Parts: sequence; structure tokens; C-alpha cells
Amino acid sequence: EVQLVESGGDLVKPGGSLKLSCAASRFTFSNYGMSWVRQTPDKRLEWVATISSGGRYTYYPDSVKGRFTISRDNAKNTLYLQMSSLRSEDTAMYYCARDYLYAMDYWGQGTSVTVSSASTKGPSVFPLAPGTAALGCLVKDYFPEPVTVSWNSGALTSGVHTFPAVLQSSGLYSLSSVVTVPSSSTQTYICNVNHKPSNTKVDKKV
Amino acid sequence: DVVMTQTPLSLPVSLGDQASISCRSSQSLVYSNGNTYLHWYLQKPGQSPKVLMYKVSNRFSGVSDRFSGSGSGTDFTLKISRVEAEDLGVYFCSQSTHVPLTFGAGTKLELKRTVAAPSVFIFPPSDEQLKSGTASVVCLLNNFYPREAKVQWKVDNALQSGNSQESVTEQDSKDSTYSLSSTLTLSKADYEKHKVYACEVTHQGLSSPVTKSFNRGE
Amino acid sequence: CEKDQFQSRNERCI
Repeated sequence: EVQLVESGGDLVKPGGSLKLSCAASRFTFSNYGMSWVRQTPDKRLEWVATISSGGRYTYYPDSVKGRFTISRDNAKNTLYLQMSSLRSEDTAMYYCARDYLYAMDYWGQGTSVTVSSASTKGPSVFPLAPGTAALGCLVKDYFPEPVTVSWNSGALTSGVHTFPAVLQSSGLYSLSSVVTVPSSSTQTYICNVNHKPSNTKVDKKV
Repeated sequence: DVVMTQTPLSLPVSLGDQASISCRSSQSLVYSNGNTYLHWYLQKPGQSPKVLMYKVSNRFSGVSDRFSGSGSGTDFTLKISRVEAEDLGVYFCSQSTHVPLTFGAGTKLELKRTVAAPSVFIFPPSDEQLKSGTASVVCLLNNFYPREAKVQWKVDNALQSGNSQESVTEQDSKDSTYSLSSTLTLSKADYEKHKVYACEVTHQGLSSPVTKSFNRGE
Repeated sequence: CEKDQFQSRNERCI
């Protein structure tokens, strides 16, 4: 039941530095090569770095060679990616993956990195007020991505639709999360919005 | 670098049917030892990629035998023998014969189903948002198929243009439907200058376009 | 014996 958990993503200014970490579990980390792969906003995949099981060898594409440095701590079962001289084109979701035989079999759920001169901005959350009724929350004017949305602290999952963010003319992101419920429902509906980069967490009753 | 070209890029298929994906490399993937290091991955919605096949035809442990890989040189194929709902996602081929390791652009497998008309809802801007000087009006199109739809905004029966943005969800594994949001953004002054706000929806499941609307004062 | 997806191509450290 192999597990990989990435952390460290954030908004970084151009020219800046950032270190990602990946915690490995439920396998003998020391016996496998490890890799980083990124997925850019257009959904394309780009291999970023690989390190051999014992750390003897590292490998990079030209796009990051010199600027990115992969390392591992076999005692602590952790993989690292040190990023420096960051460019706007490095904006991406970064995944840690285990090299198993000839390919990368298991990948973490990823950590988000945005490289921009723009400052962080937390979202303004507004209600979408309501036999089937629809209600929701408009999460607008935040930067950078991501925003996570749950309902009733994770208890309401059926009929929930959280839309991909769209970039507005202002350079700020916006998304809505909707839910269909019986029109008969007394019932309290609360959208839980978390924006890790700006340290914004708000709960909005609809 | 080796360019990996996948065909098709969008693959609608019915449940239980067969599907095939092509992957062509810009140079031969035969390594100096005569082996071929061409691999396939599947990214399910909301998840990171997972590997399916390695070295053209070898299934990783835990991958269904409904998947098969074949090909040689520059020409490769991934085949699914009977499609299941959990096959929904983006399939990527990848090569490691030549460094840098490269990926194809992805092929999105889409499930076919009967045509389903959207449920259309419209939401006025909240009073809290109006306090800030901005007005967002939202049109929701819920649980419809196919994905293609036209959403047109109208303010006092007058068509709008350039002041709206759309967003569509990925296909739901549970019922194979899409949902779409269209957001009309106006200044507070422009919003309070008009009374009727409407979104008109055109879709294959509707014999005539239908309009949902509200009156600002009423 | 150093292992990773690129070393594996030499079919020795398998």
C-alpha cells in the first residue's frame, strides 16, 4: 500500500527559491529510484528530476538543469526538490513518484507551485441563494491557486459540483461550488473554503 | 527531445465496448540493447497519474488484463477490450529510451450515454457583493450530456458579449454527465441600471432553446 | 547496486 505525500508548494516570486518535500511510507524507500514530474496548467506532463536509490546518480532535463536539485534522505524516507532561480514557466502541480523497474508506478497527490510577481490575495466568498433546489458559493478574486471547497465540514458530498477556477481579466482567480438538495430542506448549508497560500479559511452559511 | 504524438486526443466510447489509442514517437524507441522503453499511464479525474504498462506490453501488477499494449519502433497502441466506468481519464504514453523522458499530450477517454438535457438555474448577485461595487450573475447547467451547449446572457432582452466566463466539470463517473457554470460580471452601477437578467440555453436535449430569468426589483 | 528507471535500461540492477 505504497504512499507518497508532497508538501512545500507555495506562491514564489520570480527569481526566488522553494524546497519541496515528499514523505514515503509502506515500502523500502532505500531500494528504489525516485522522481519528480510536474503538470502545467495546460495539463501536459514534464519530467523534472530523478535520483537513484542510493543517491549516486541524478538526472535532469535542460529546462531545469543547474537550477533544480533533487536529493533524498534514506534514513528519514524523504525525497526533496530544491528549486532556485524560479521562472513563470515553472508554475505547475509537482508530483513525487516512485521509480519501479522501468517506469514511475506510484505518484503522490501533488503540491502546487505558482511563480508570479503578483501578491497573495484571499478570496471573497458570496452565497448563491436557492422538488430540486440548487445553492452554492461563489469564491472569487483570489490568487494564486488552489482553493479547496467542502460542504458541511465534509458531510455533504452527494450532488456537489465544484468548478475549475477561471482566470479573470484582473489576474485574479474565481470559481463556484454548487449543490443540489431537496427543496423541502430548516437544513443549514455551510461552504468551507480553504486558501492555503493566503492563509484564508472561511465558512459561509447559505 | 522525443516528441510523442497520441491519437485520438478525445475518445468517446460506450461501456463494454473496445477502444484503442495510438502513440507515435518522433524517433525510434529501440535502445542499444534492442529493448523498447515505452510506457503508458492513466490519470483519473481528481487524481495523479498511475502507471498501466511498461516496455510496450507488460502490465504492472494490479492492472486489469482488459488493457494490452503493442507496437514496435515508433508506432505503439494501447487497447482496452471492454471499457468500464473506472477507465474514465487521460491516458499518457511516455518514453525513457532517450533522455529527457517525455510524455504524449494525453488522450481523454469519455463515456457515451443517452442525451440528457440540463437543469438550468440562475442566481442573482448577493447583497454583500453589491456592497463591494461588483455584480456576479451565475447560470448553472446541471447534469447534462453531451458536453456541447450554448449559454447566452441577456439583460433587458439585450444580448451580452465579452462579459462572461464559463467553466465545465469533468465527466462524473457516477452518471457520465457534465455540469457547467456561466458567470456574468457587471459593475454595480450597470447591474442596478437594469431589471431583467436571463440566460438562454441551447442543447441537443432541448427541442427549442429555453431561457431562465429574474427581475432585480421583484 | 544503484536503481532507478534509467539504470534499469541496462537490465542488470533488476
